Amino acid sequence: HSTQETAIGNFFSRAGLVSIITMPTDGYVNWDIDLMGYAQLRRKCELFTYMRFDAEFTFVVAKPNGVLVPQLLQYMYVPPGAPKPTSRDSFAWQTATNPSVFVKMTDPPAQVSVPFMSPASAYQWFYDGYPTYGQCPNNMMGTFSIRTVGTEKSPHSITLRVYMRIKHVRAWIPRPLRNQPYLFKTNPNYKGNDIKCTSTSRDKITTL
Amino acid sequence: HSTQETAIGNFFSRAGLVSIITMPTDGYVNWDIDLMGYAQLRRKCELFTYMRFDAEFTFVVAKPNGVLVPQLLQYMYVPPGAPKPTSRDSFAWQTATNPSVFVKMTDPPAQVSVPFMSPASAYQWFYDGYPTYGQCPNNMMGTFSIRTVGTEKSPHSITLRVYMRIKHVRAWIPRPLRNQPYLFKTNPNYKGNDIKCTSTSRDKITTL
Amino acid sequence: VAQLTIGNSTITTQEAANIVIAYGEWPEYCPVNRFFTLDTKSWAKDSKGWYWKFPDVLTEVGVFGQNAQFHYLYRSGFCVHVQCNASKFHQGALLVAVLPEYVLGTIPPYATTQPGQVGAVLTHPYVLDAGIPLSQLTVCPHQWINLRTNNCATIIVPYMNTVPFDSALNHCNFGLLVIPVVPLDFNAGATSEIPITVTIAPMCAEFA
Amino acid sequence: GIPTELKPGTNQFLTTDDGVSAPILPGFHPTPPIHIPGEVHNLLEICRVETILEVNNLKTNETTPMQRLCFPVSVQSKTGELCAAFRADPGRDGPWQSTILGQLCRYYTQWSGSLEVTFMFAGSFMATGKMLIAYTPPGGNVPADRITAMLGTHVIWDFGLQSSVTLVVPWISNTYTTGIITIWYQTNYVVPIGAPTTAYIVALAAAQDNFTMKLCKDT
Amino acid sequence: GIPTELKPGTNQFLTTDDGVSAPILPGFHPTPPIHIPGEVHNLLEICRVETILEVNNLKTNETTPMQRLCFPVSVQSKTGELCAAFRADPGRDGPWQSTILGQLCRYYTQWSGSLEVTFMFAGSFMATGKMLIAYTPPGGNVPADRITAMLGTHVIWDFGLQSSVTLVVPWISNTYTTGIITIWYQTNYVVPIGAPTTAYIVALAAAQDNFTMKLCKDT
Amino acid sequence: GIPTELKPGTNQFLTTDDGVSAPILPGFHPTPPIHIPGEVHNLLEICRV
Repeated sequence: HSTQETAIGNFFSRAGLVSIITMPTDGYVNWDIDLMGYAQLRRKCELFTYMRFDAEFTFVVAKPNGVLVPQLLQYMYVPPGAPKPTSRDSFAWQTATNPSVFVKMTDPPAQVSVPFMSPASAYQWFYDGYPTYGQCPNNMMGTFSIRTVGTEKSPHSITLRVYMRIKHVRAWIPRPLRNQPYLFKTNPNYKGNDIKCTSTSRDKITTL
Repeated sequence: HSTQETAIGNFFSRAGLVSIITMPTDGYVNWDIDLMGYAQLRRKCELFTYMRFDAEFTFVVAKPNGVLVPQLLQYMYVPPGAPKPTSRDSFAWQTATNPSVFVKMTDPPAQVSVPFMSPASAYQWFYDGYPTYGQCPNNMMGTFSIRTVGTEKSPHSITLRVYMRIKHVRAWIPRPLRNQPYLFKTNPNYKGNDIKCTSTSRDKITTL
Repeated sequence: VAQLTIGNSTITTQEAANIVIAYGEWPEYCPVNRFFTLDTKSWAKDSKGWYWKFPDVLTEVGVFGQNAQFHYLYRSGFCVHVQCNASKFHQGALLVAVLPEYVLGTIPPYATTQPGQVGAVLTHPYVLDAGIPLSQLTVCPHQWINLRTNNCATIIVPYMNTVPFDSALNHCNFGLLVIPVVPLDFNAGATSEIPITVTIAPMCAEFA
Repeated sequence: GIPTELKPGTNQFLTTDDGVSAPILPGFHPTPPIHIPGEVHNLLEICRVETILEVNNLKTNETTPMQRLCFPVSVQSKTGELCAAFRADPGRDGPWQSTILGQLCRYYTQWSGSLEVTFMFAGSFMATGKMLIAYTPPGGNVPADRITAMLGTHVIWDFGLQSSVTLVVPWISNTYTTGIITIWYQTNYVVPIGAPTTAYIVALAAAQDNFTMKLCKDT
Repeated sequence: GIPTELKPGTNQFLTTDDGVSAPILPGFHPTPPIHIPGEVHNLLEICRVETILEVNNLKTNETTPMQRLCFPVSVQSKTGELCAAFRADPGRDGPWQSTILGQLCRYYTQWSGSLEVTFMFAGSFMATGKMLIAYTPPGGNVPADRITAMLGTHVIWDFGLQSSVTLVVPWISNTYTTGIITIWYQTNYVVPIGAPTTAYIVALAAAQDNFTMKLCKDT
Repeated sequence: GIPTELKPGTNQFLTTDDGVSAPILPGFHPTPPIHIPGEVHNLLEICRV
């Protein structure tokens, strides 16, 4: 009756997991924002050529088995082009231009909305030419750096999982959906030795 | 004086318990949404033939004896037609189309409202014909999957109880209330060897 | 006395304006035209009751029944006319009632859930073979045949379903119960078995 | 931010509150409703239909429970005697448990209103006679004679003309106030050659338009 | 301050809520959009384009999968026989997995609407003949004769005049209701001197303007 | 959401406050009042006898 569930906003809603980060007993992690890490949301985003949106992250943080301890954490967002932290006690942790959030483990999870961060007018997953070496574009949404505050070591293993919604989606120039398995995370390199057919076979053309 | 307490909304309000789920020290549970599990709310719902509503669940979670521990929990709602999780570490736990809630044990209980989820225009408790094997309909409201987050095992026995209100009730085609005891949970199979009379006996017809 | 001729069928019934309209709604269009006089049942001194399933009762007769195995879809009302032929020296009382989604119980095979044109009998008529008591059957559209006063009983039933079109082969919409609440009695020498005649006329039939 | 303050009653789960909740599927658009005949808006629409009282609820009818719905009048009974007697309490046990009114009063606590009891003769067309349907208000005693029952509220019912009579109980209440109804043989049961000598009466009961009930309760 | 009170559902993270969040960079002004041609507002715009069905999906075509798109008509086939047969279910396996309609139905649960199947003759200009495109509604059986298939819904397609015919499936639904389509040799395949004796047909399929789907799901 | 902030005096139970509370029975409709003679609105009506 209604054609509102196939709209481009309802196709890309419903925030899903993009990364699970373990920090067991260095002392920090860097997770650069990329979406072509899972099989879903890559095959769903490669239906189009140009997409423009803004993300919204959520940081569900706990111990390796459920439990929560009163521990203070810092999630620093390094913008595209700013230098990433090198060590746990680097200069980049106190830089005023890298926005951070400070949240306990015993809180609701921290939410952060990141705007459209490209110098072009839309992200492109497919770049035909060369940027200069390989045939890849320069979308480069950012980087999340995560550590526990304080100068000595926290005796608590920290595992957080990152969820992400996609808001204000606009999409251009549709494209065939990929039927071949993925090999790498930058190029559309398929396995050329065996090619999976799109359909499943049957006995004869009349055996329905 | 007023006839507002016999209305169809006031007859089905006042959220009651529908299931109590124990998860002692697999590691997960599946409770598919059904209402014909208790003697009340089945005899109250079989007064009518067609009912249309939308539920509202509440998850009161604790330990086997009262106490609460700082433990993170996930309640995933599997929609009708989507495949259920198989194990604790299944692929279905990270699916973006199954909505989940993340809540601590030391919080207020989590509330979730589920809409009218039928392809027909009303739920029917009585289906005369055959769907294809037994004479049963295909209402199939959904499934709640419950686990503790993290990859190793939580050393805490978890017992939650599910409460459920019924909102926006519309009912059609009234029906005699059942006076015979229930045997199974799908069919109106009564015990035909002894039939309980509807009333209680007396000595003679004049002994009031 | 009138003479109702629709189609090529002709019945003779009196001017009895005791038509009960089921739930106050006439059968209409915007979601065959004859009488189908079935076989007569012999009401004896110890008969328990009978039931017919609709529209399964009209899939072994002609032109409407041959339309039932075709076209995969069906939507119509009905017009049932039950009458009894007894003298003024007989006594008894019937209760003629329709019941939507009449799902029977087991003390069930493919023969008793749809008995066909002849209709099956009731085993335990106090619980209607479904666990619901006979004392509350008058919440359905009903009509009494008291052999003292009247002989006929006619009910107008519209189409009641959660979907506007259903397959007539598997799903049966309602039933028709004729139960002797007060048993038949006479003196020795009179006619032992009294005939009960059922006449069905489909009203506002559609197929697409 | 705006200055707020938490009152007592914070973080409680009262199971009888009507508040909005978080929708689990915001993009979902459910199936729009269609017209289905027979929609019930109020439970008093089901209380106002006439269902069969079970007056013949003896101990010797439990194995054959179909006889519990009809009680007999016969030819060997002398005139001026008692045929049946039952109270007028829908919520208590006895005959009113078979009705739909006596089953929907188990789901509530207090009720008040007027009923109507309907009788129906199911005998031969050639038989005739008279009965007396006497009603006793709450507080008074059940009559022992036919003549003392006539001096109260009563209806003379001959089934040679009307095969069904009605009787209105004026008021009942619940917070013993019972409205005892008795059936008396006014005349005997006159019958010709060939017609059967025994006949049966069924009794039906329903509520009126001033019947309400409150304080919902679970049986 | 103002008196507030916390309801149940406090401090929960429901993963399907649409609420505002804290902007990480308030001073940032992103790049304004320009006009790029081909903006997709709705996924039904992609379902309404004609993509190639894979009817010749035999087991012996898996090593050379280019032959799966075209199925042959030849000169040694007698008249009145069957050329191809396939169901009309986009969501299930078989021929409809190659289309864009059968891949966007794997992302949902329920769908309902009308399709349209398009055939296209890719033979020589000098060849002529006739085919019969029969459609069977759900519930009926597949025909065994050409004459029984003619009595239903069918289109006589001669490729001496029209090189491409269309066929509209009236309704499908999903909550077996399949709309089996069969191709029958009406005549044989007439060919002159010099033209090739075998030719190929491709089959295309798309949805119509009353095709909707709901209840999003992840494959 | 809207930015709020908790002031001191949060989570206290002052026994002399007049605030609304959660009704235990929302569907209940109590008995309407009738006229009873001799209603006392003020305790000074009893002091003046």
